[PDB]
Amino acid sequence: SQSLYREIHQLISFKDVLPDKNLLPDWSSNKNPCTFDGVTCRDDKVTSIDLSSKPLNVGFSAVSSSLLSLTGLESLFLSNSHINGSVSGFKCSASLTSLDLSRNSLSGPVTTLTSLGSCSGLKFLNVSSNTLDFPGKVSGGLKLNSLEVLDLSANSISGANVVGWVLSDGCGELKHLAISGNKISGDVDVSRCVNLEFLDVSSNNFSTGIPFLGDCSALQHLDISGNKLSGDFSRAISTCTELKLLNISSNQFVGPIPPLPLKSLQYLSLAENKFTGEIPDFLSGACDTLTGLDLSGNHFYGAVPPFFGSCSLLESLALSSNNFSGELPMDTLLKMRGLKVLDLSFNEFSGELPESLTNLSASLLTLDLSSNNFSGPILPNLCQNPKNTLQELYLQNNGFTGKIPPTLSNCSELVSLHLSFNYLSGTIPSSLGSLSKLRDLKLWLNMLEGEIPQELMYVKTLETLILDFNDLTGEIPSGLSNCTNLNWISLSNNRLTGEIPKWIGRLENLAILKLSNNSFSGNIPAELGDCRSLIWLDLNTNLFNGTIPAAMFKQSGKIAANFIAGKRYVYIKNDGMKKECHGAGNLLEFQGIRSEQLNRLSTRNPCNITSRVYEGHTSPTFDNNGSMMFLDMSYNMLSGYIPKEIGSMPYLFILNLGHNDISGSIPDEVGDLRGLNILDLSSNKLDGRIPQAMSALTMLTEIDLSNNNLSGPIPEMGQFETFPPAKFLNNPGLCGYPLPRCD
Ligand SMILES: *[C@@H]1O[C@H](CO)[C@@H](O[C@@H]2O[C@H](CO)[C@@H](O[C@@H]3O[C@H](CO)[C@@H](O)[C@H](O[C@H]4O[C@H](CO)[C@@H](O)[C@H](O)[C@@H]4O)[C@@H]3O)[C@H](O)[C@H]2NC(C)=O)[C@H](O)[C@H]1NC(C)=O
Ligand SMILES: *[C@@H]1O[C@H](CO)[C@@H](O[C@@H]2O[C@H](CO)[C@@H](O[C@@H]3O[C@H](CO)[C@@H](O)[C@H](O[C@H]4O[C@H](CO)[C@@H](O)[C@H](O)[C@@H]4O)[C@@H]3O)[C@H](O)[C@H]2NC(C)=O)[C@H](O)[C@H]1NC(C)=O
Ligand SMILES: *[C@@H]1O[C@H](CO)[C@@H](O[C@@H]2O[C@H](CO)[C@@H](O[C@@H]3O[C@H](CO)[C@@H](O)[C@H](O[C@H]4O[C@H](CO)[C@@H](O)[C@H](O)[C@@H]4O)[C@@H]3O)[C@H](O)[C@H]2NC(C)=O)[C@H](O)[C@H]1NC(C)=O
Ligand SMILES: CC(C)[C@H](C)[C@@H](O)[C@H](O)[C@@H](C)[C@H]1CC[C@H]2[C@@H]3COC(=O)[C@H]4C[C@H](O)[C@H](O)C[C@]4(C)[C@H]3CC[C@]12C
Ligand SMILES: *[C@@H]1O[C@H](CO)[C@@H](O)[C@H](O)[C@H]1NC(C)=O
Ligand SMILES: *[C@@H]1O[C@H](CO)[C@@H](O)[C@H](O)[C@H]1NC(C)=O
Ligand SMILES: *[C@@H]1O[C@H](CO)[C@@H](O)[C@H](O)[C@H]1NC(C)=O
Ligand SMILES: *[C@@H]1O[C@H](CO)[C@@H](O)[C@H](O)[C@H]1NC(C)=O
Repeated sequence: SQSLYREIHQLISFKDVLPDKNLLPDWSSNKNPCTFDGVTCRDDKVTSIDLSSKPLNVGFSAVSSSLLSLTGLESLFLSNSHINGSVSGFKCSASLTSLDLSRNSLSGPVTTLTSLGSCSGLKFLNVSSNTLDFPGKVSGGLKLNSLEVLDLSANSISGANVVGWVLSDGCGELKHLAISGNKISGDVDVSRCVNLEFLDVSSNNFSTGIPFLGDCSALQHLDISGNKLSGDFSRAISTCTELKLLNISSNQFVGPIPPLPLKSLQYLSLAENKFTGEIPDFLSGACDTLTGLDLSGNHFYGAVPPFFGSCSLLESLALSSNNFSGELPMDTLLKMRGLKVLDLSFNEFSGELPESLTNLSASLLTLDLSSNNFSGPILPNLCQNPKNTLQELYLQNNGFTGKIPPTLSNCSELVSLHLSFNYLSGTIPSSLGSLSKLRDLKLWLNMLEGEIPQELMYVKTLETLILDFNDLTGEIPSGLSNCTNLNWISLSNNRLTGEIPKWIGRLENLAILKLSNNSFSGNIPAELGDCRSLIWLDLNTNLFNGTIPAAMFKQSGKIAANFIAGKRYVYIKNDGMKKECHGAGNLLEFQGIRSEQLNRLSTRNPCNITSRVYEGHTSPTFDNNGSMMFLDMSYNMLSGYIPKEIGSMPYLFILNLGHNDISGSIPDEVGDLRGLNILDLSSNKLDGRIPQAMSALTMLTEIDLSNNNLSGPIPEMGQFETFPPAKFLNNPGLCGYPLPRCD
């Protein structure tokens, strides 16, 4: 057959235009393509090709001429294959059914896809996650009316009535339409698409009309979430009898929960809206089929109605961030056999934990009661039932008292324990080290005393250890060296003593290290510069002495921070008003806690919290090849001179070496820190002239060189003219504006 001779030559030609050789090493001439990797054959004839997740790095023109023209080819999967360029006219095999070009660098107007109409048998098309757009006026049509499945999601499409453009030539055969994650706005009319089952217009710019669904005869999945929609969606979906999933979350809908089609409903999300009232009784109509419910981020109140006990298929119930009050409805919750996730966080649920809660320790994967008015002791009988399935236990930001039950070790599947922000006293039970799967241990802001258990070394999966603001004494356990997956360690505000161990450098995943307000002594380890992930170091208010090692900045430029991202935090800026407040600012973990309860720190901290709070999710300014972003060693007994290597950290935002015994002169390399915002070298024995090179710093919003032996003229260029005289005071030999003219 000529087609067989043609098949092999086209495949090999495609291999040869690949910039990277050896990418398809088993592809070779004078061999049967059915033996090639990525190829699928039926009766010794290629029917499908899959080169997904291979960095092909070639233009679409290569694909179209070599691959899409192959006789008998039924499907082609090139997802995440690093293909760029634009789609354009080409001869397409009439047998081609599915084409996946998702997650690539395809560019140009979305009108380029119309040329795929040369594929007569095309039915499935995935061009999601590319850079396709819609320049200027929207006119004409996509003109692919034979498609059953189309995914234009996560592109750069921006325009009004782009959906109408897609459906202009007809949607009679269309079963699945996803256009999510764009900037499309205007009207959505799928009433002519009588076989439509899946519709996702989420994360767009729709601010006016709700999609018109017509008879809505075949619709099962409807996602309009992540828009600016308001109005009466109830009436719009009222005719949809086959509806299974309804996601209207993150919109501007108001009022009480309206009527919904419940008979086939599996998933329902009303989350992140302006809905009010209490959970109506009529929702019991979904209890036969309802798998998941999310009412979070609204103004709902009252108590969880009793009818929920009839929903035995409900796997997930999220009522977080509302005004639900009363005690824990253990009556209804025990009637739900299939519930694996309970989230009542950020509510006003009050009272002590009922003893029947222990029954859900063998059922629930996630129990989140964080930020509530719960009081009394933590149930010691928690996880009494054998084979406990509990993974996440969030009890933070409550009125819990007493001791941490050592019995919590009986929950062996626990990956996250958050007991922070409570009135818990006693010590940390050493049995917690017996948790082989534990990743996050957060107990901060409690009255916990004693020492940090040495037995924690038996947790090789440990990632975050947050013990801030307790009465913890003793030294850092030598066994923590065995936890190599540690990224976030914060032991600040305790009475901890000893030194930073030399094995600290052996933690290659360590990103944040905060030891402030302790009695830590000794010298700063040179092995701190063996940490490849460290971007945040806060050692302020300790007994550290000796000279700053130059080697600690050795990884500068090599730093890689990845796993640290995505974690919720508060950063409380230091108000320079009060002398009792130390450090540049307080970085603290803040998952599942209200900023409104930050006043609980008032008794434990001298700093004023008023208008100095920054809240977000950890977001490094780089991925690989970065540097330390934060460095604070202020209020210590550090001596010697600042090493010139200090200026090797271009991503450093803040540098506070204030209140030390550091001598010498400010190195000229400080002027190479081009990302620097704050620079506090005040209250030291620094002498000499301020290096003119510091005039190159364009990002400084704050500086303090006061209380030093600095002399000579202040640099006249740069940002020095911006800063007030107060920042240079108590420097006898220092002159020039903002100070008086030199003599
Ligand atoms: C068009 O292409 C896009 C891009 O691929 C595609 O979106 C992606 O769909 C896949 C599913 O095929 C998603 O991947 C899943 O992610 C969830 C978590 O959200 C995982 O739990 C899933 O794991 C399953 O699959 C794995 C192997 O694939 C198994 O190892 C595992 O045990 C589970 O069985 C699954 O990986 C992905 O998140 C999205 N988004 C992306 C990739 O950006 C879209 O679906 C395509 N359109 C159509 C109509 O198919
Ligand atoms: C019900 O609907 C809600 C709301 O839509 C939904 O929660 C959302 O899930 C989506 C996942 O599909 C989230 O989308 C991502 O969010 C992250 C976090 O910020 C972003 O970084 C992501 O950005 C990428 O994707 C964009 C395209 O969407 C790209 O333009 C961008 O460059 C990135 O590649 C992405 O937006 C979304 O954040 C949440 N929203 C909320 C409020 O939780 C929920 O999953 C739905 N539930 C069901 C069962 O369908
Ligand atoms: C390092 O950690 C130690 C130990 O936590 C810490 O010492 C604490 O400092 C706070 C900050 O002031 C002290 O809090 C005080 O406690 C007394 C009770 O003895 C309160 O009466 C005080 O209340 C004042 O503030 C209230 C509102 O904020 C007012 O209503 C009231 O009238 C007072 O003005 C005050 O809060 C705490 O007592 C000490 N504890 C100990 C054991 O020393 C230290 O500050 C930390 N160091 C650094 C640099 O952070
Ligand atoms: C990488 C993470 C651990 C880190 C928290 C990161 O997520 C977060 O964005 C950090 C970089 C933020 C949190 C607080 C921010 C600072 C907030 O408070 C600071 O005083 C302001 C003051 C001034 O505005 C400076 O221009 C920025 C500056 C100095 C910000 C520098 C960057 C931050 C320090
Ligand atoms: C496609 O990617 C290659 C590889 O970098 C590049 O040389 C080429 O210019 C790109 N084409 C377009 C149209 O951007
Ligand atoms: C959303 O739509 C409005 C109205 O057409 C428009 O003014 C606005 O620019 C759009 N937003 C984006 C991000 O394109
Ligand atoms: C939340 O509910 C409680 C219950 O009594 C009520 O006192 C409080 O005012 C409610 N919150 C708001 C903002 O109305
Ligand atoms: C630092 O303090 C320790 C005692 O805590 C002392 O032995 C050591 O000599 C000091 N370092 C310097 C450089 O003086």
